[PDB]
Amino acid sequence: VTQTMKGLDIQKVAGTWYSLAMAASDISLLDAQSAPYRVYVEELKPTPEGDLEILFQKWENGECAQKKIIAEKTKIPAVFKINKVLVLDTDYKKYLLFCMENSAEQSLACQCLVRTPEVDDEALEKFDKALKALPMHIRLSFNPTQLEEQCHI
Amino acid sequence: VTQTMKGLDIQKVAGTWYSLAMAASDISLLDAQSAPYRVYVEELKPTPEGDLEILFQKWENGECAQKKIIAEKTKIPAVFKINKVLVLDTDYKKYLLFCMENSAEQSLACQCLVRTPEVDDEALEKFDKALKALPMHIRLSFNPTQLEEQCHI
Ligand SMILES: CCCCOc1ccc(OCCCN2CCOCC2)cc1
Ligand SMILES: CCCCOc1ccc(OCCCN2CCOCC2)cc1
Repeated sequence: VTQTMKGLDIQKVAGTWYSLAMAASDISLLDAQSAPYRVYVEELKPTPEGDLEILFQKWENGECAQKKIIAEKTKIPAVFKINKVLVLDTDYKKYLLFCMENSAEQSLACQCLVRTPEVDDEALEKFDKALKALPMHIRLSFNPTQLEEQCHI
Repeated sequence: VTQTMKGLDIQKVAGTWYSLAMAASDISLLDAQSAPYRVYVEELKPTPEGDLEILFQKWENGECAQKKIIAEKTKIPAVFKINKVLVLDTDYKKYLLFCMENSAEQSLACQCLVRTPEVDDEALEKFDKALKALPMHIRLSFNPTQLEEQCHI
């Protein structure tokens, strides 16, 4: 992935997000409710020291679990460590595009986050333009009804 | 779906095809190996009377089953009945885009078929342009290795 947000202000991504669309390099990363990168973002809580705490949902044992993780800051403002989290682009008000990647061929998953339970075509376009550069083999998108549901059921 | 192939010559789609990409209106139509519209085209055998016999693979009971169905012709050369099959576009030599649709909100699945076990970017573009008009919520694509495998494993 060689798109990062120039001049990311991590404090300003704080609060409510909706995982509107997801994509991944391998179908097995997103295909089942329990697929490893099938993670539904709920809220981003950046620390004063500039780390990013993430609240998300995960279908684990036939159940929508609430989960909590801290992404540790790096020397690059748009890159955090868990396995790396890269912030591609955000207007802070509406949408945020991010990817997660490991080290191996690498696993890669990217989401289009939006602030509201609405299909934002403009954001989905930017998400698709960003993905053109990337070797994705599965893409998912969610309707407004599903965005208001635990684990988007 | 309001894109059909003008002047389709069904005889000329005869032979070997590869399901390179699939998309559907609902994630549950494609998400699992056993999802109902997760069908891998192998060969099209059009009848003299102008019907279309389809050989495909389907993961059913933990197994890649070989399956056989006849799509019956209609008054529209680009539309067959099984549940309707619509042929969107084909250059006969390289690619064929088709959709399958039921009657209800309708289930809708579309594929980009190619003649060879190769990622055809030009065909994938035409597939994506055709899908822009359609309410798809899952997209899959397969690599050359998977195209040579039963049920694309
Ligand atoms: C600003 C970008 C937001 C990043 O959001 C996330 C980044 C990584 C995530 O990783 C989830 C970790 C995968 N496992 C899921 C099952 O529980 C253990 C962790 C989740 C959200
Ligand atoms: C030229 C267009 C090719 C159309 O190819 C197909 C059209 C419909 C298909 O329908 C599959 C029927 C769904 N079930 C799968 C499990 O066995 C029963 C049938 C398969 C290929």
